Amino acid sequence: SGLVPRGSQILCVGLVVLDVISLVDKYPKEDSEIRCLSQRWQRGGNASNSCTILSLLGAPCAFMGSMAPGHVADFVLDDLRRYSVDLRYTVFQTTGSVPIATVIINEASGSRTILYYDRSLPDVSATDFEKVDLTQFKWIHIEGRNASEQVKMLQRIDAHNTRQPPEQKIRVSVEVEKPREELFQLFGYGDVVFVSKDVAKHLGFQSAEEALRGLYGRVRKGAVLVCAWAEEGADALGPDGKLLHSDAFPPPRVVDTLGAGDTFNASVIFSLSQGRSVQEALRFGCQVAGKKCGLQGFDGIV
Amino acid sequence: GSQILCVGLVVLDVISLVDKYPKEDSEIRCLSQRWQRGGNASNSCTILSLLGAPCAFMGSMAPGHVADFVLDDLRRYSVDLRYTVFQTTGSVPIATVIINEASGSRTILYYDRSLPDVSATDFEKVDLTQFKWIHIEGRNASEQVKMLQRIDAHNTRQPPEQKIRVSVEVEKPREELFQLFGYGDVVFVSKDVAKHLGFQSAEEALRGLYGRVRKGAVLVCAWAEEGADALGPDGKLLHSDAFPPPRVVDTLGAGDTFNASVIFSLSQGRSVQEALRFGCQVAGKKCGLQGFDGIV
Amino acid sequence: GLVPRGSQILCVGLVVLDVISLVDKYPKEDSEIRCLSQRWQRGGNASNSCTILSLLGAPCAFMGSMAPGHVADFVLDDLRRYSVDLRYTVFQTTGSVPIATVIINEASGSRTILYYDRSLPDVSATDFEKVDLTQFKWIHIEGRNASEQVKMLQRIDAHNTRQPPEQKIRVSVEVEKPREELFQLFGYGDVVFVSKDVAKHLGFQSAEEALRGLYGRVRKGAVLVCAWAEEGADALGPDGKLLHSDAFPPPRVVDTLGAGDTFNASVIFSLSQGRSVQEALRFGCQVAGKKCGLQGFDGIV
Amino acid sequence: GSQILCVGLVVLDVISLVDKYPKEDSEIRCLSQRWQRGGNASNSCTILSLLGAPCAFMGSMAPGHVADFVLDDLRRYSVDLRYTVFQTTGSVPIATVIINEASGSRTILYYDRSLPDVSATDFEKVDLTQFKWIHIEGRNASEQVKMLQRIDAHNTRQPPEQKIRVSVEVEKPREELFQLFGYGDVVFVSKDVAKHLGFQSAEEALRGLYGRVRKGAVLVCAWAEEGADALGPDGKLLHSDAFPPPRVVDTLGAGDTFNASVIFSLSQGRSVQEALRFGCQVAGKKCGLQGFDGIV
Repeated sequence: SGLVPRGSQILCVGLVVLDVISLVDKYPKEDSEIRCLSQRWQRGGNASNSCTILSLLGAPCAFMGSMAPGHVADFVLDDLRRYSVDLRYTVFQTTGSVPIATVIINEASGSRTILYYDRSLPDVSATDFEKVDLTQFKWIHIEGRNASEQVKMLQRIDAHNTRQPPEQKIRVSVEVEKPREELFQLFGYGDVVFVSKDVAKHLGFQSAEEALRGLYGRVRKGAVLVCAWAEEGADALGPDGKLLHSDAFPPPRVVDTLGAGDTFNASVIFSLSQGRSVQEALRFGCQVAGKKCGLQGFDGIV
Repeated sequence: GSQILCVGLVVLDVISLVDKYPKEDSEIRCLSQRWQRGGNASNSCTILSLLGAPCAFMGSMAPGHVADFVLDDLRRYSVDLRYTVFQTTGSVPIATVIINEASGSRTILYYDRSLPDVSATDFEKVDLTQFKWIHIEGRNASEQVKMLQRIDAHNTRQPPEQKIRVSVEVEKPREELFQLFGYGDVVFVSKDVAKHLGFQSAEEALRGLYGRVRKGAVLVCAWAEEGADALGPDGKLLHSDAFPPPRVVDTLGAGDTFNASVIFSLSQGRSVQEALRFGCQVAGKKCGLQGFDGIV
Repeated sequence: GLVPRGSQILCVGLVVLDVISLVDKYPKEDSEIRCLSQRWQRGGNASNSCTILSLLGAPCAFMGSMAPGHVADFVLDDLRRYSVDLRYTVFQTTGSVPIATVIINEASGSRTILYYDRSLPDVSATDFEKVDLTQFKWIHIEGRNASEQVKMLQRIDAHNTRQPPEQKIRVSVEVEKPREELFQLFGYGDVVFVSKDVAKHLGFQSAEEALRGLYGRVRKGAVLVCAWAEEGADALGPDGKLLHSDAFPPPRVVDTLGAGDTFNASVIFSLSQGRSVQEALRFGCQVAGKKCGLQGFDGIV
Repeated sequence: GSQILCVGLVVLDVISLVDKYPKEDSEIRCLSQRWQRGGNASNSCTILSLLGAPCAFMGSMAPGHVADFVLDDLRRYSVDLRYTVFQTTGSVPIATVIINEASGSRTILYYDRSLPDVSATDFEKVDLTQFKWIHIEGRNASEQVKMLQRIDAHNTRQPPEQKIRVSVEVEKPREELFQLFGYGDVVFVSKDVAKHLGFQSAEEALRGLYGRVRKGAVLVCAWAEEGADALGPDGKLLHSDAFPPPRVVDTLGAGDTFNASVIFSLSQGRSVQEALRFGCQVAGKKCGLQGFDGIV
């Protein structure tokens, strides 16, 4: 079958989530009873979905995430296997369970409304990451969660990199998606930093451009800051000071926006990993994300 | 001859408790999440059981995890499983229930999985001598009319003390159920049905629908914070006020609770007036608690 | 549709996961041998009884403890395949389904069982109290937790005091493992099965001796049955007359796992059909003999 | 260049512990039962990890539940997973192991599930600069010869102090494994292979087979309760007696424990005599313990 060659995979570190998805014909009225058009299970979590898209795009990838044995684990693991995502670095846990997101998708508009049920699964630790043999990966993408622990991980990778020739340097990306103050440290790590519109608004920014000019001072020297802003497309700012923008590329009809953000992030990583410019990565990300929005789930993108 | 039979649906309720109703396109954290056996007739068995009346659930099931959960839960409440009917296609339906803990509202996204209904032919095999009361949740009305006629015919051969009392619930607003009004000693009509039919109060609905019941029958309409009313053959409109709890936290199955409490009270020989008061009392208590257990 | 009254045979007892290794020769201690094959098969005396009953065409139900999980999904899936009624499964919040590691020697068809208990709570008398008896014409109880099973047997007897003859429930008990608490069960049921292993453990050299020596312990009117593998089986009832059937050996004996369950279930079937004790004995030997020439159970029919 | 790589099999050991060895056709109750990650190279990493030596497992796995257990366990011992090779056909082999707690004996019913082996093409991708020692469990000899030739060629460009040390285990009496004797710094031959070659002691086996090893190589043969012997280039036969525990409860993986401990000792720069003694000491200790953890 083949040993995985050095420096050949993209690693994504973060959460797996079970999405239990109900499609409805209009957004439910409070205290009413509505009939589901359909209902399905779908693997989710930001880093988990990134691997789906990377895979679909034809990038070898690996997922590192906590896991608990069980029926839900069986489903998300089996799904991860379907997309040939390398799972050697799954971290099994003896307490807690995989979280469940109950997702209401309104077919009127493609909107998605998420009721998140946390089930106490322990996060991947810095001492878990210490065990990872870095020779396997050309790019490591980290979904911000437990900051002080992830900082140690990012520090580990930077230290590896001080010992590597240019062909063997590991590119790093970070996602700051949840509006929690402890994630603010993460801006100062990584070659590419993704900040969400949600965090941007919570941090007092009115636009993507304002967010990027406002937060660029927090990134490490040389970093590219990326902020996606839904129907207003996506922007980026790198060390040259030039604000880059892509318009959104909506499909003719929006039916399912769940994981559109992850589709953007993964598409930007793919494009950059393939040696495209940041400008090109931005447009590709918005194009792939918009195509996804016209489809149920992820498969029809390729 | 001492059991109460409840014929209807069983539903898996997958319940999420939230601090406010979710805005569309937002992500909110659940305070908690639980599985709960539901369905109208199924919930009625739960309350009867808690009140101390031996009961049996008659309804369709399918093999698998969901049915195993609901069967186990039925067992925990000592609900007699003799008349469960295992179907070879379809699956137990699943209600995703959002309970807003700000108000106790329950919003239900219902996912049907094509489970066949129990038929008149299934009902023909039921041993009617086991039951003092049979309650039918309106579902497949042409078949259920045949069940009701079976009970009626049975009752023509019984002395007074051996007569099986019958209640019917019309709880979904589907016209095919109108037929069912014409059977039973007690007929329950839901506020939701009443409102869909154009009615704006319990008394308005009772006066608007009493034409449809058979001679001697009592029509009953519960109206949430407005208590419950009843109208019987003497023409006297009866009412109980509600019994709201200190805070309403969970109104899922409150109407089932009311119906079961009324059946319990009536099956025990109480007046329709006392039956309304007790249904209002128990259902109001239920609304102040998660699930059903704390009612007793 | 709805199961008619008095129509099913209920079997109360254990479900077990059998993990079966087929080997060309019985392994020598401290050696390493290659498995010819390896399979998962649902087992447990009461569980296996239902398989045979379903195969013979008798509507049946299984009541035993179950713990959610993978092993449960395997045995539950397999129970459903034979259309066994599962409404009286007693799911438990502790413990797991036991695993029996079984070595089958292809040279002889012997079965050696390494049994691993996984602390699953047993079906209790309170559990049994909830069973609506109107569904069943025959109840078979695999002896396990005897003081609780005696209450179940007492409940069935009381039920029967209120039934016309068409509605009387017939009862069998199995004493298969040589454990002291079980021997109390000899005194209940219309039909009492005692294994060759138990007989030998109590110091009896033959099916005849075991039946003479144990008959004083059964209740008035009962039939005591003791199968003796390749020597056939015996039965003894109130008339003091020992009945026998010789074994019906297969061309080659390839798998004897569940032969005893096959026997028991086929006797129950034949009796439940109104056959004589002599005929049920014969038929039990006939079906268990056939099973011994086949891997698993499906080939009996 | 500080890790030890162990190339060979992982096997799932499904272990039943009993108080007596089973009589054929009987039924016996297990004292206990457990899964243990096994296989010669896999066990080697467990021991190296416990002794304090950073190591890596190279070997085939198939995605699925069993691999998840194996990877988790490897994770727990901090064994580097980089050179695990995922196969798209076959599955991890399963060894059903009966351990008689009265003697500590282990009887193995092996179920092979057709897992493709690690190839020399896989080995070509290994970063040799990561490792100071490489241990190869003899299996697919023509492929492993190519691996050993690759290591030899790498060593021709290293100075004395950056040379990769190499061990080979010949554990099966298969004629194809004999060519592996000519490779490596340390060659392990089991008591079983030795007896099959007609040797009646470790001393006879060493004398009889030393001619098959390359110039300067050390040949080692463990003889269980009789200890272990070695022979190197000076021609001096070395021996250590066994170190039996108070009682022998579990001898599964005792050969792997010996080999790994010898490798460890030698990797730390100890004499061959000291390494023999240490391997006997650790292996002896293991045999008095269920599994591996209690050795340190």
